[PDB]
Amino acid sequence: SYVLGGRAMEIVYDEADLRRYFQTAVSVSNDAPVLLDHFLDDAVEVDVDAICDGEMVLIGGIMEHIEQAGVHSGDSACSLPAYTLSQEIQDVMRQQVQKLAFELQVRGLMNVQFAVKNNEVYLIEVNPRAARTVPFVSKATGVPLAKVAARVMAGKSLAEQGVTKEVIPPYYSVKEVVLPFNKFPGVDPLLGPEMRSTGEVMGVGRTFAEAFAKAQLGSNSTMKKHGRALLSVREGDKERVVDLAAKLLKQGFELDATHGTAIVLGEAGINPRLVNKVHEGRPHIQDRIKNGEYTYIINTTSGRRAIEDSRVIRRSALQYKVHYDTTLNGGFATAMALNADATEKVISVQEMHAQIK
Amino acid sequence: SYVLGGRAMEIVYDEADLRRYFQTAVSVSNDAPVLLDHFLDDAVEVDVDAICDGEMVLIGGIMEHIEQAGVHSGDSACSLPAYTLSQEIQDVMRQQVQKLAFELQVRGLMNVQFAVKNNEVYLIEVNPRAARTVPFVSKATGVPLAKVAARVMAGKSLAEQGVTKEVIPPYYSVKEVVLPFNKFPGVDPLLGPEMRSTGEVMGVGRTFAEAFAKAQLGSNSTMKKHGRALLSVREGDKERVVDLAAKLLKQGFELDATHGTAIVLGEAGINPRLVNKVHEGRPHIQDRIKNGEYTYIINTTSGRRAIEDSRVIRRSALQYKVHYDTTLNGGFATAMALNADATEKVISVQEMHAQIK
Ligand SMILES: Nc1ncnc2c1ncn2[C@@H]1O[C@H](COP(=O)(O)OP(=O)(O)NP(=O)(O)O)[C@@H](O)[C@H]1O
Ligand SMILES: Nc1ncnc2c1ncn2[C@@H]1O[C@H](COP(=O)(O)OP(=O)(O)NP(=O)(O)O)[C@@H](O)[C@H]1O
Ligand SMILES: NCCC[C@H](N)C(=O)O
Ligand SMILES: NCCC[C@H](N)C(=O)O
Ligand SMILES: [Cl-]
Ligand SMILES: [K+]
Ligand SMILES: [K+]
Ligand SMILES: [Mn+2]
Ligand SMILES: [Mn+2]
Ligand SMILES: [Mn+2]
Ligand SMILES: [Mn+2]
Repeated sequence: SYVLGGRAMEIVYDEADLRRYFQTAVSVSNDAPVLLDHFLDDAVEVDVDAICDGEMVLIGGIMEHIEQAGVHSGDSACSLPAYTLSQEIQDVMRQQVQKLAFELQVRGLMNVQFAVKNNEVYLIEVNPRAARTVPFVSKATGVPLAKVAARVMAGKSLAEQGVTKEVIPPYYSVKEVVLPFNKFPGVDPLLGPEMRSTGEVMGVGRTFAEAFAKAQLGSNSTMKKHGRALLSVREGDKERVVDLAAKLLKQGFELDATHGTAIVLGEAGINPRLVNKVHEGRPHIQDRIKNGEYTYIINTTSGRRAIEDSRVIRRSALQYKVHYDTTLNGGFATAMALNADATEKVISVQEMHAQIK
Repeated sequence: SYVLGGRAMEIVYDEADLRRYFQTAVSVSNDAPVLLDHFLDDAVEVDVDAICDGEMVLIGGIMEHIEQAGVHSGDSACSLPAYTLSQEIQDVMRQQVQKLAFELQVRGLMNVQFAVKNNEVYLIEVNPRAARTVPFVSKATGVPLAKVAARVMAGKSLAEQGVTKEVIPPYYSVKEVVLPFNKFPGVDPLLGPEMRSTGEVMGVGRTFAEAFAKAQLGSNSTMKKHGRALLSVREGDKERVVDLAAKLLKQGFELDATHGTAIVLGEAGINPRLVNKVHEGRPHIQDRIKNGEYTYIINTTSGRRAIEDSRVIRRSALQYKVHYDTTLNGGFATAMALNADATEKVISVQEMHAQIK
């Protein structure tokens, strides 16, 4: 309870994992209780920032995360407006928030977090305050959300302000984060339910792929538009990995796939090059990563040990300035952006805000 | 001692392998000793049938085996003339035969066995009588050795008979064997030092390839000129496998391979399609073989345990009627055969013999 940035938050998988991470949860908890939630797999995460004045509720922005629920919103890349979420589903979300605002007695700013699994909208939480997304939203929308909510807090309704209709922008605005893993080498550069990033960037595009590509480049990525890609995905992702591989191939990448991931591609008509794990042969990935053999790496994991078992690729990839994704959705966006030219067109905030009708 | 067909013969890998097969070896030895011979790895096997009249030695034929030394002569396919052996080396063997014929006091037929390793002739054994290769060589050379040798035995010299020069036919002759593994399913259809074949066929061609293809077809092989091929080879064969894989590819085959093989092929630039062993996952080889996915199977093993590990490919390949090779040389030969038409041309023996000058 009473924490932001998911402080002391951890995905428990069993008995043990609990005893281990419970005290801590409590220590930061604030004489408030520790919630034990059930983990929604393959869920899309969503952030909603809104303003309620006791009369009305104004929808600031709906942001669809790239990375799935499980990866803190704070370490997630996000899109405004949504890039895959159905209108019907958004509308649902818009309603819930409203419901919440009022029930909550909200006055000023609020931020709501959801999860969309099998077309169902689940409630993650609500921050009865200004969230870290505001600036990004304000910038994307042209609507100085902090001002307004400030005004509201003071007595000047949204109506009196003349701010009542949710703004939907012409272009795509994508936020991407920057992680401090390079400062702390002894740390597993893996993402999760706890927030570890220090900053963020924003990409604006005609297309999601255009916005994404810009945010990525701005995030200081090392991603290349050619080369060899390494694909090492986890069981669940075994199905979509095939389509992502295809895109990479279409793009001119050559592929390598560790045992299990190759088995699947191949069974689908794609034959990657087999690569040996650390404990399998020589050369092994590490050698390969190290050799400046890859330009891209996609690696999904799942389970406390499987994670400590794959820690090496990540450390190496990070260590060798190789662009790497740890989420398949993340890989899909990375791929999509291959079809874009981050240095093609430049626009000003001014122009941006000018396109808004 | 005193056995033919490799009765009770076995390749031993350690002490205990030894203690397990020793008594059996003795039991069949005829109050004669058991030889312990160091195994000759990557060596070519050669058979030589000759007649000695105490005056002169007549070389009937030198047959080079397809399968290497270690696979019983009676279970190996063979070629007359030799198809890979240098003249220089064959000549070395012709002399050894003569030297032996004379020292041993041979009077009539004899059969000599050699192994070629590193351009070095090695003696395996001498069969002081007519051998199983006699009819084939006679048919191949047009010289009725049993008749000639019978006469020599009864008093008539080679000179007198006017059979004094070795015949080297204009065509290739290849012998192939038929194995009974299909009658005894609970058996691992592996080849070895002990003879298990029940019969043989003869293939005659303008080339080694033509000869082999004919031998292979008459041996009732299920081999196809297209399809998917399964490659699963041992460590030593890791070098020549590439060439083999390549050759299958140039022929239009589609490859599948297991882990290790796939690794090597990958390194060569060949990207087979990965296939799961039986302990690896699903579908696996067994499943795929069983499904009729394959038209050719090349599977080589090495060592008691590694043999017993791969037994299932062999047994399934058999049950499902897929052509399989258990030696790389075997595979290479098969490959060659791919470039020929066994149904193309036919020739009577009368006609073959007439082509001899
Ligand atoms: N039930 C759940 N299933 C899957 N993921 C979840 C679940 N609950 C939370 N998460 C993920 O874990 C993150 C952290 O949960 P949360 O309670 O929002 O932490 P927080 O510290 O309050 N964040 P914030 O106030 O925005 O700085 C969410 O952003 C989700 O990505
Ligand atoms: N040292 C060795 N290294 C490699 N292979 C060998 C060696 N000794 C024998 N072999 C193999 O073992 C087989 C059988 O040995 P061999 O002494 O010829 O048995 P055999 O019963 O007398 N045969 P046969 O009289 O021709 O029916 C040979 O054909 C070779 O394949
Ligand atoms: N949005 C967090 C950054 C993504 C990172 N490249 C990874 O795939 O983990
Ligand atoms: N001449 C021996 C038969 C070979 C069999 N196809 C296998 O390679 O074992
Ligand atoms: Cl580039
Ligand atoms: K997320
Ligand atoms: K042999
Ligand atoms: Mn919070
Ligand atoms: Mn949160
Ligand atoms: Mn013998
Ligand atoms: Mn022999």
